[PDB]
Amino acid sequence: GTSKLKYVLQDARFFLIKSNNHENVSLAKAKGVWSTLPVNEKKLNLAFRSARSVILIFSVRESGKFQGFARLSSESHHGGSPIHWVLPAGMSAKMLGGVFKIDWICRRELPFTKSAHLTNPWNEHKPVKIGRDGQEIELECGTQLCLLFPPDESIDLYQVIHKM
Ligand SMILES: CNc1nc(Cl)nc2c1ncn2Cc1cccc(Cl)c1
Repeated sequence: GTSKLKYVLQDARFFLIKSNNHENVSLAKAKGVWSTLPVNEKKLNLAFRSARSVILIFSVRESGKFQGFARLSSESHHGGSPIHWVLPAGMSAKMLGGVFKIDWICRRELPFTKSAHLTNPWNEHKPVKIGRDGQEIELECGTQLCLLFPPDESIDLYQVIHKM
C-alpha cells in the first residue's frame, strides 16, 4: 500500500538532486550516501534539523528521468571512506567532502513525461523536472511527485518511520 509512504512524506521537505552521471547515483543506491556542493550541503543541514523528513529526489542529467528518492538520515559528516565518486569536469573531491547518510524510499525510475502536470512554486511554477541541483520543491508538489513513482516493494518503510 501507500499508507506508510504517505506518513513518511507528511510535513516533509523535498529537494531536487541533479547528478551529472549515473555512476554516482548507482553508488548512492549501493552505499546509502550522497554528497553535494557546499552551497547545497548547508541548505540540507538546515533542512534536516527543521523537518521530520528531508527527501532527496534524484535525476541524472540528460536521462529524461528521475532515478528514485531517499530520506536524509543524518547531517553531513566529514572523514572516512573517500567515496569513489566519478568526478565531473569542474569537480574536486574536496567539494564532495561532506557525506550525508540516506535511506532509499524508492529506487525505481520515473520518466519526466509522467510529471508534466506538476509545477514547483519555488521555481516560478516551472515543471518540477526543471531546476538546478539543490532546488527546493514545495510540499504539495513534492508529495505528488513522490506518489507518482512506481511502488518499490523491495523496501520496508517500518524502519524509516522509527528513525523519525
Ligand atoms: C556525488 N555528487 C554529485 N555527482 C555528480 Cl556526477 N554531479 C553532481 C553532484 N552533486 C551535484 N552535481 C551536479 C553538478 C553541480 C555543479 C558542477 C558539476 Cl561538474 C556537477
